[PDB]
Amino acid sequence: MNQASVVANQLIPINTMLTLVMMRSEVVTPVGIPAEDIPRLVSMQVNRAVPLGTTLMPDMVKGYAA
Repeated sequence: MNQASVVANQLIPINTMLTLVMMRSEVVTPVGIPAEDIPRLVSMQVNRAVPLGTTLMPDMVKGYAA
């Protein structure tokens, strides 16, 4: 298994605008937002709290479509 997902590098509070320090790339299951999309996620808002080590999923990011 090779596909990496975006994983929270810190707790991300509800309604926070994402910054690069908050997002790492990890091979996790289930698969979330592809790691290659990190640059596109900067300044987008999360619609819930994302604990440290949580996989970022498309439904957690306001305005995200792929």
